[PDB]
Amino acid sequence: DYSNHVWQCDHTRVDVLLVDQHGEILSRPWLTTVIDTYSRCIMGINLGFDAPSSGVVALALRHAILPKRYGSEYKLHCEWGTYGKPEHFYTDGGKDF
DNA sequence: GTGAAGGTTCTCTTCAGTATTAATAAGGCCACTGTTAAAACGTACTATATAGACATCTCCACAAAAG
Ligand SMILES: [Mg+2]
Repeated sequence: DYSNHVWQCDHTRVDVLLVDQHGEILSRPWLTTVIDTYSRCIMGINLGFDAPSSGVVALALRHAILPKRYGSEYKLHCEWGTYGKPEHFYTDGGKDF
């Protein structure tokens, strides 16, 4: 019925091969998204090599629930003015969830 | 004494006695009981002070399903 009423979360394998800072191949990361079902903002993400795990879920949840701050190395013109807790959380059946 | 031997009386004794204060006692053998300390000595209803065979809960490690 309103914003934050149901957040939704899932993970997927990003389709970019990453590299170490020394330049050698690192297998693709996983991306986790937390999404407002009303508003349809993306509320927060976690991007990393760690497989789908409750610590990864918790890491996306932290970013989503908390206010956002980014420095000038992020050349943003907008601002990611979204925060606050969900009232419900809607997921698939993964063992992390 | 000029010395020795011998003569003589002297009374009455109805008066004196009878009372306490009394010392622990002053008996010794025998045998035979029956108390009287008090010493020696079997064993009970207890009050504890352990020592250690067991039972228990807890923490950590392995096979089945979903994305
Ligand atoms: Mg999923």
